[PDB]
Amino acid sequence: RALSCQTLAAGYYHVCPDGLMDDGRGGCVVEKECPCVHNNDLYSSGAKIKVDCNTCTCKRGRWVCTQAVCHGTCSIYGSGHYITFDGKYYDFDGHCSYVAVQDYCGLGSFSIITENVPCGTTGVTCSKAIKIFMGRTELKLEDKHRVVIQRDEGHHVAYTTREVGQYLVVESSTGIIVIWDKRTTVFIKLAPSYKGTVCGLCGNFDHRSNNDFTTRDHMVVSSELDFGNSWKEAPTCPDVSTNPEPCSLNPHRRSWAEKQCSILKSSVFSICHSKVDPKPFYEACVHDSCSCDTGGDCECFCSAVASYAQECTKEGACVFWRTPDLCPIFCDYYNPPHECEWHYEPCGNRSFETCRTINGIHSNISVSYLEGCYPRCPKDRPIYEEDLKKCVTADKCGCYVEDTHYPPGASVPTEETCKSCVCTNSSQVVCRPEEGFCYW
Amino acid sequence: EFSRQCSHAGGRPGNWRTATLCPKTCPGNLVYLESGSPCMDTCSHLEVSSLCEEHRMDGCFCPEGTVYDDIGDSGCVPVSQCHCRLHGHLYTPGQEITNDCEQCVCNAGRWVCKDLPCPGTCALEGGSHITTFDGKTYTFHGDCYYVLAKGDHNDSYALLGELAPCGSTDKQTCLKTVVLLADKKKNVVVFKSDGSVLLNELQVNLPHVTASFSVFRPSSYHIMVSMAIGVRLQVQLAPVMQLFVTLDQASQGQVQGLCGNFNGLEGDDFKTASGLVEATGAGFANTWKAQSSCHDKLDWLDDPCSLNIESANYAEHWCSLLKKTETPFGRCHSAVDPAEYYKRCKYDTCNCQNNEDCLCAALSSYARACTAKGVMLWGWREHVCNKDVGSCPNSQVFLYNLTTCQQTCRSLSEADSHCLEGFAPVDGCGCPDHTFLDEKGRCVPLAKCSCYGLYLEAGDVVRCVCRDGRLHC
Ligand SMILES: *[C@@H]1O[C@H](CO)[C@@H](O[C@@H]2O[C@H](CO)[C@@H](O)[C@H](O)[C@H]2NC(C)=O)[C@H](O)[C@H]1NC(C)=O
Ligand SMILES: *[C@@H]1O[C@H](CO)[C@@H](O)[C@H](O)[C@H]1NC(C)=O
Ligand SMILES: [Ca+2]
Ligand SMILES: [Ca+2]
Repeated sequence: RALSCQTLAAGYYHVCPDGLMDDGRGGCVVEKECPCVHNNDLYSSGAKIKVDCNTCTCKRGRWVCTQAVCHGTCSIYGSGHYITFDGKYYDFDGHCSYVAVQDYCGLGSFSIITENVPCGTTGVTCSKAIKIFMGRTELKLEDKHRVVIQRDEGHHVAYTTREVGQYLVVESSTGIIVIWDKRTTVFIKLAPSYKGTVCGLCGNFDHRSNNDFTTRDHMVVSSELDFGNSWKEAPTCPDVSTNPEPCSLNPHRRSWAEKQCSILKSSVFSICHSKVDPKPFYEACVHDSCSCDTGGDCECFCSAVASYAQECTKEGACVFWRTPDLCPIFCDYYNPPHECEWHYEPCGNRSFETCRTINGIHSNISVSYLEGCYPRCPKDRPIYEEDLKKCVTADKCGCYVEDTHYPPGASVPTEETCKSCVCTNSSQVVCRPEEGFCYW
Repeated sequence: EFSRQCSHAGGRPGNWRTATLCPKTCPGNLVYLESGSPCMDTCSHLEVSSLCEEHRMDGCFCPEGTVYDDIGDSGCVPVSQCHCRLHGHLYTPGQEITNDCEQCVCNAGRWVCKDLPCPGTCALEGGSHITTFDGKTYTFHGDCYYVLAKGDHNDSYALLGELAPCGSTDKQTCLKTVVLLADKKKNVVVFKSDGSVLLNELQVNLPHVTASFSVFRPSSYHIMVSMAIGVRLQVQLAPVMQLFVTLDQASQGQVQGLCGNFNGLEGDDFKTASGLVEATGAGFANTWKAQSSCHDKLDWLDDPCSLNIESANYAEHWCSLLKKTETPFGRCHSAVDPAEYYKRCKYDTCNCQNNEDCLCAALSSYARACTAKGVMLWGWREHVCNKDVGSCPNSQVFLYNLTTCQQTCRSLSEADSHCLEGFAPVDGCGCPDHTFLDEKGRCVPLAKCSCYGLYLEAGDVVRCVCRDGRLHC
């Protein structure tokens, strides 16, 4: 009879004396002061940690956590790698427009589509554009820019587009969020009010992952290529039959790919090995490097490594892996002639003041873990205006009306009648009537 | 052209084409019109018009209702005639089907499905390859006793397993012994990897049927145990010890161990017994040690096919057979994807030091998963693992459908005491080819099987004359 604080629930079926039990940290301890373990880390009694929306506590060698429902996340990345809302990795290489997510599941309020095209000569395909239908408005993410289309006359469901780090973030007041890295990666986040009322390549988000392969006609299949083929949009698009194997069709490119992608398994990421399993990212890195055989193959690799570095940051391991010879980043390009304010933030853990949050506007998600270059505005004009990427005084930032920036003083355009508008010299947008009939 | 300009500017012209004024025809009841939306509903892609980013022109369209038929080949048929499809065959609106764990009926265009009970299976294969009740494959390489699976209530049962180093390095492990704790943990049964099953530290004889559970040994290389609670066990003793556990569907969420919780979600499978979820495969496993004295292990971020170069060519040349469509395994390609089995075949063949034994053990796992979904691989031992196919005893021959109740004369004497169901057919030496196994040696014909008490020769009489197998008592 020798308990150890880790065989507590085992049963002791098959040193410390009677009573006290080994804790794994040192001398014997009573059951009450028995510590807790998590991801190869040993926490004493009465500690605190957070898991993605909640907070926990090591009570009696056991964790007690709050119960709130975190958001739901779907991931699209690489040459056709998908992660659904309930955590089911898979691959699919199509050439058509596919329903990423939607609410018209057998009347609906939105839809998010994607556009996959071939990239390479081995047959693999990758995403290169996004379309967002909200009510009647249609946003399109394309050519590193956001384009509005068919803006509805007077409903104009409130959204917000901005740029954080290297990523472009589009949020909707209803509870939809899209994060786009401008090349191939996409994250879709949904609020917990949509639970079990969506369908598409990202599953139906019901905390149950044995039914995410539901086809368009409400049938559960067991094949990736049948689930994928049933969500194409144009009926004339062809059907996928087999998944190509890049590194087998391009033998001469293997040696390089297996050598560069090996950094994930090196000692550089030694801190993150106990928190995120690197194998499903190493496989994606090798798969992507063997396929980009028509040019610009140093860009397929850096994004693949960044996808894993971002998760390491998200779980609490800020790692600095870029070097002047490995995926360099050119930040100070944005600085004024020779005043140094923009800095490469390896893991984005910085909360500064913009002219949006200065007026009480706040988001609903923490995006404090995105890589990129960030400002460090000086002390003579410390408010970061986003639509121009400029450090300005608290007075002269902008107005931000109808998702359009307007410089202070500038006559604010208005799609109303008899209503002129101006951005005051106090960052305040104010409108007046004109009796030229109509009145106030 | 005037009409096209009329439509393009924003106007909507009316029909002018009559039967005598340049008419136009389309197949079926496709009526020609001007100024109608090209966004059509097609009996599969419904609600297209809500996402229509285009203006309208002329052409052949459908009436107000009667969405266009896409699955079939008719015209603008009504909505309540849409024929369903399922990997080919065109199912009519009213024809039913039964899928794996559910049954569906073709309603108007869309299936209506209803769940059916179907059990779950945990598998411990190879030296270290654990498949939970919800997939979630991972590799461990442990060294201790571990709690494979035990009923959570207080006592119901417990199933353990000895994972320990097997060759030279720590990275070559094996399963060495299976321990079962049942009957309120008042009975301990032990299976060692040499046969020699023993109960309460005492050797036992097979078959052994009791009130609570039972054990059988149909082919001398497979031990099959049934428990009245709803647990079923298969233990394979060659070429490498393996374990398969099957549970009913009335114990969903009441099991804990290395085999997960069996609740339908494969993300909380690594959920420790003390709250939060782990990230790696070794971190979660260490928390289920049955002996406090054992140490903790860590994952292994390497591929054995890169450390043993001389073995890589051998491993590839054979494990690649799984993807060859002309090979016997090519048949199974329709049902079960072979990619994971191929990768694990390479891993095991490169890693262990008995390369042929690991090759055969890995190759015999595909031919069990496939033989569970109907497709049965007949005669797949003709080139690869025929090392013992021809070694069967005098009248015995290697069979692929050697089930439990193809047994000797005494099995027919009762014929209903030990015919446990829900057990997959297994291979091995036998010959129940209407020649029922004799008391010993060659499998004699039905005429003189035996008269089973003791098994007498085919010349005795009780007045119940001794005859072929059965007795006219
Ligand atoms: C964060 O979520 C809240 C919760 O809805 C959003 O607040 C909504 O805002 C819209 C318009 O601004 C109102 O019509 C809703 O009534 C609000 N919701 C509630 C519950 O009051 C908020 O807009 C979201 N954040 C952003 C930046 O849009
Ligand atoms: C096994 O299959 C063979 C097929 O040739 C046939 O003899 C029979 O279906 C089975 N044999 C038995 C049940 O003894
Ligand atoms: Ca689901
Ligand atoms: Ca589970």
